[PDB]
Amino acid sequence: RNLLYIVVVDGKGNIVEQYSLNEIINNFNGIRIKTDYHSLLDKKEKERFEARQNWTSIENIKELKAGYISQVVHKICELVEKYDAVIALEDLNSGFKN
Amino acid sequence: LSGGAELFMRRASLKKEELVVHPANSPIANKNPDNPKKTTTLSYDVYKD
Amino acid sequence: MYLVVQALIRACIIKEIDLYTEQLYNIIKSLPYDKRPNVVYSDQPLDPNNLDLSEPELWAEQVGECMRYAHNDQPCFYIGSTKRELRVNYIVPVIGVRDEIERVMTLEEVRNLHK
Amino acid sequence: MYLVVQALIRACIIKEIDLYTEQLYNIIKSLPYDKRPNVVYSDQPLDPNNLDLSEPELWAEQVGECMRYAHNDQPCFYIGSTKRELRVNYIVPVIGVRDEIERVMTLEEVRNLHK
Amino acid sequence: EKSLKKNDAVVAIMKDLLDSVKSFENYIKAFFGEKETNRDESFYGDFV
RNA sequence: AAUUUCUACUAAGUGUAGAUGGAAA
Ligand SMILES: [Mg+2]
Repeated sequence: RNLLYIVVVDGKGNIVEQYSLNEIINNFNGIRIKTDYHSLLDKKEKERFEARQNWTSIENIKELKAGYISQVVHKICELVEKYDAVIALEDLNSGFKN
Repeated sequence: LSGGAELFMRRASLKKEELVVHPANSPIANKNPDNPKKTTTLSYDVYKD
Repeated sequence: MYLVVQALIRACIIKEIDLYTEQLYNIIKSLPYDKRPNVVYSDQPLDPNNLDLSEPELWAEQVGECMRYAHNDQPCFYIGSTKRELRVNYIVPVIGVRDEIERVMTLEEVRNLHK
Repeated sequence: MYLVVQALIRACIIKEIDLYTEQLYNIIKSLPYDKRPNVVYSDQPLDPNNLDLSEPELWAEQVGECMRYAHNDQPCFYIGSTKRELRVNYIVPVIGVRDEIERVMTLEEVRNLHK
Repeated sequence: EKSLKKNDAVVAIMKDLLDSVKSFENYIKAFFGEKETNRDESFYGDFV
């Protein structure tokens, strides 16, 4: 139910900060406008569901996702600078995603 | 500046009989619901592609 | 003889469908994208009176941004999300879900669709 | 005989003029009231191609708020200020000052009139 | 009848066809055992 | 729906937010 969820812990095991990344919040000119990216993906998927050939409605989604992991790179290279931390990534060579 | 730049050209791939455009002053709609302002009216043209 | 009339009434139909589209695309141009109605695209004019819905070569998707051509002012549409590039010229609303179309939606219901 | 065709092409003309009006009233509906163009009102359809401008029974005023009827959706107009109640149905822009009309203004110039 | 890109019946059918064919090719590909000892070369011959 | 290009846009009006290593095969 979240494309990518972020928690950042202390040296001792406290949840310093937790939130979801279904809502990349663009921060322009002081006034912030949040732009969802899960509702968008759900709409595009329901669009694929009734498109009768989905060779071009299956490329659009493979591009939107790869256009959503280029606006989370910033919300991560923001945390890293803000906390001087390390990052923890699942190693895909040994995973069984459901 | 690691030298050795180049200069490319690419022709116009769209035929000028195909262009599509929101005309001037036509109140367009906005796709992202969180944005409160639900329309927009530019005073010129928005040539798609 | 009789093949200059029935080769002219097929211009009255075109000149009526252009008016119908002009009258629709000016109310699809207002609805917020998450309410626009399920349409039956096609690149040849569609008489929205009969339309012989039992036809097998017409789907029913949701209609995206209704733009307008450049050289003339023909109101071209866009089916589903835009980047599919499914630029279709004539449409007609239907209460039909994806393929099992039920009926054609009258105009005033498409206008009354905003709410 | 020959009086069912030339009693039908006079429906192709009506069905084209309705489209022309529908295509105009959607661009008079945007201009700010102090720029709308000088029009030639009349309550019978006007072919904006020929219009025989040397006709003596057509003036050229400025066009006020372009409303839209209630039962059908015919685009009725309003000449000059509103409270004159000069509800006219078909119009056609002209570069003509009050009476000495010069020519008919093409559509794209009426659209390009906003500036 | 139309532009193939916009057209669907000449693409939806193409997909229904190529998808089934390629699924069969993907399913039968397993029957190799990748470089072994004796096998039924009478089978593997025509197979390959 | 404007882009070196991609994505989401309209972001206060010829654009806003991120990202981007191209040429060859
Ligand atoms: Mg885009």
